[PDB]
Amino acid sequence: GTFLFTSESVGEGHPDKICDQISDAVLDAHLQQDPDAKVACETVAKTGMILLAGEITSRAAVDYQKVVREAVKHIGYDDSSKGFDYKTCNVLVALEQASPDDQGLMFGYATDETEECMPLTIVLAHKLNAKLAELRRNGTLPWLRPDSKTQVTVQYMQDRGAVLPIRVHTIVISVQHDEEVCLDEMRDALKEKVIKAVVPAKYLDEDTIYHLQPSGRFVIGGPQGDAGLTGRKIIVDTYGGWGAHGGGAFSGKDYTKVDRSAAYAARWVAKSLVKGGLCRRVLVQVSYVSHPLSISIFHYGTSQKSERELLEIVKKNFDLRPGVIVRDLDLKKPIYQRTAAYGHFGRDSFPWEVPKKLKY
Amino acid sequence: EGTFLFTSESVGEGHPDKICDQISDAVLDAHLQQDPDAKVACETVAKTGMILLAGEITSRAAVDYQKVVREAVKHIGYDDSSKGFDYKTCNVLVALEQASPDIAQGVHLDRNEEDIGAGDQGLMFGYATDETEECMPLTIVLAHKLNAKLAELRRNGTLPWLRPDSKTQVTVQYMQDRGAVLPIRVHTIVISVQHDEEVCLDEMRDALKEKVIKAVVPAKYLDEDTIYHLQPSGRFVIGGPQGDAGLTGRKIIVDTYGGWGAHGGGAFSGKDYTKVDRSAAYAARWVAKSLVKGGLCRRVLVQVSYAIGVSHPLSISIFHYGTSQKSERELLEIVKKNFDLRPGVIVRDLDLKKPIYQRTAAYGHFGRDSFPWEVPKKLKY
Ligand SMILES: C[S@@+](CC[C@H](N)C(=O)[O-])C[C@H]1O[C@@H](n2cnc3c(N)ncnc32)[C@H](O)[C@@H]1O
Ligand SMILES: [K+]
Ligand SMILES: [Mg+2]
Ligand SMILES: [Mg+2]
Repeated sequence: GTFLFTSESVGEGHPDKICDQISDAVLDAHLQQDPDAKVACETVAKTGMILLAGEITSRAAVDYQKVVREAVKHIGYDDSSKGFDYKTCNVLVALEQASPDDQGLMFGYATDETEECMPLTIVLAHKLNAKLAELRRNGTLPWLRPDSKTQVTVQYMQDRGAVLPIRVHTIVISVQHDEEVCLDEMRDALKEKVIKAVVPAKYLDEDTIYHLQPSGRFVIGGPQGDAGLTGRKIIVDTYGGWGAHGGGAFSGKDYTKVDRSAAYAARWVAKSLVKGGLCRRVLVQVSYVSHPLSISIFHYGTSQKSERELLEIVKKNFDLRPGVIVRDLDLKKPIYQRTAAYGHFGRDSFPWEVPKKLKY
Repeated sequence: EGTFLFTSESVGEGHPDKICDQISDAVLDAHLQQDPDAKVACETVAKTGMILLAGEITSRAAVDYQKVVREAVKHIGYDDSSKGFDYKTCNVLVALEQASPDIAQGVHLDRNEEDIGAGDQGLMFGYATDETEECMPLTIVLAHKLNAKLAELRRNGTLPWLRPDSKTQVTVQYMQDRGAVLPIRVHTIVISVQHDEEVCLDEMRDALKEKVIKAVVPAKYLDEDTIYHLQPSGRFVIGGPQGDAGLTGRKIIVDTYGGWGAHGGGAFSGKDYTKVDRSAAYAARWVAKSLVKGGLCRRVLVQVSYAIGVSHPLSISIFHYGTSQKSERELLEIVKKNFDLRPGVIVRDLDLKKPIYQRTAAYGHFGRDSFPWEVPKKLKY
């Protein structure tokens, strides 16, 4: 009675994530000037090209040059030797901006297996990419480049529906590098200076499988290696394969799109229930008229209470009308670029990650 | 054990996201018809008056991209500016390069058919369920089949005022049974479809209920209380790309299990078999259907995972929702004796170098009659 489970994550310089950041950077630029701006911005990236397409209703007037190039500068693509460069890339704008003059099924999920209230597979996957970026920027590993991917397999057991992480079974890391460092040195660095500094020692053992630079070469990367598009990392963005997904992407959409804000809300509910002591693992499902059509709470058997009883607690403590959601969570503020890498869930930076006290 | 509600969505060929998925695979088919070993990774972008291709291709084939793209827009049904898009007069822009030499040395160069490494890392899921002969959730089968009937009646002349863009949503009421799910009745149906200027809504809502819903949803799930939302936002004369943006790989829940099971995040369209995103998801579906159709369980989830350059899987997991005599560990062992989930062997069993892929790009990749991953394998145990 044990099982395995896997999740991936992706660095700031991954081509799909580059577009998620540019998309949310534009949303922030518009909101900074017009709190009621309406945005649906798609980004596309390939060798030498950043392209902006979509619709916007907004009083603002945005410098898309400074917006795109500053973000590419932050990510770290600044020379042709790296495959991309913010000073010399082509910035094409096909957006349609006007002056002012949906429904769905969304999911929330939470698990008491970590402080982040998130599956250990994805938490670890995210943190490894953050560590790569941190050692690249501070000088510790100057051969590292911005494009990276990680994935983590954990061996678990059950206990009345809750999941208990036993060991890390397999870790993958592929990362774009410069032309001077050799293969042995890279695999050594990845294990000793990145993995061992990120994964708690209790999860590591002599049996753990390492696939470090498995392709054997990764000089060509970024958009030159692989075309990038907004909203192509929706599982990296959310629960790593756990829980569920209704199917909408987050980046480049404003708060009036229920796909984003109601999804955040459902995470908020799920995290509140677990941290409130009511269950150890939970799925929240909101069906969508401003009041939601239906709500069901699946606790996997980890609550003394019944599922009817939890619904009652939820209804007595929360108002999930998109209008009210937007007020309580403060979603008109320009804080969206921060969400676009390392996951929108399980970071102690955002309003929907602060649990609510439940009076019942 | 107690009833609940679930909804799935589907979209028509003329929805801007699905346009991109279809073009991507039409480009893949063009290449495979000439070179079965072509490596293709084609992304499509769609917006007011433009189709753009961006991505990577290594192929011995010669392809006329303008011809391939415009033919598919015609096939979809956009031939005039009054519909919001015209294949004769749109802008087609091409940014397609060779695949990275770094990738190729790591994956395929100097290796056997069976021993080619995975094209990328990632995770993927298979799902199946005895609630239909299709072995698919009823919510998503119905939503897809509604969009199929719409395109059928539009194309053959039965309702010639219909246009290419549409969205459907189907809500079903369910009860549990020892972990399995039992579809009882349909609670809500929602349909918007693009139409010609010259038709009235009243008449249109009537054809939708009578020629479309009634001919697709078995009568047993239809009752006095079933809520119908037909053309709920009124007239819908202009559709597709016009005033809208769309991308390849943006309808990945629609493409698969309509909210049910799980997803790993890999898009299907525009990718040849060496992308495990496609090949391994197709195989996972094959496994899951075989386990259910073999009588070994009533509902099942299957996970796999890969690392770039490595042929073998990094992990395999089976979840039966409590619907089996045998344990989950017992079911894993049966899978391991019966299947070889190396991509260089999946290609052979499912025949994945054949140019069949434009068919998969609307109305779901699963629950389809003729696709190889839907013919269940007889299992030895
Ligand atoms: C490997 S590619 C897959 C598809 C690719 N476009 C193709 O033409 O085959 C996707 C991701 O893998 C990572 N990657 C790119 N080149 C790589 C290499 N040589 N080795 C390992 N990973 C790589 C990048 O982060 C990239 O975003
Ligand atoms: K890509
Ligand atoms: Mg991608
Ligand atoms: Mg992926």
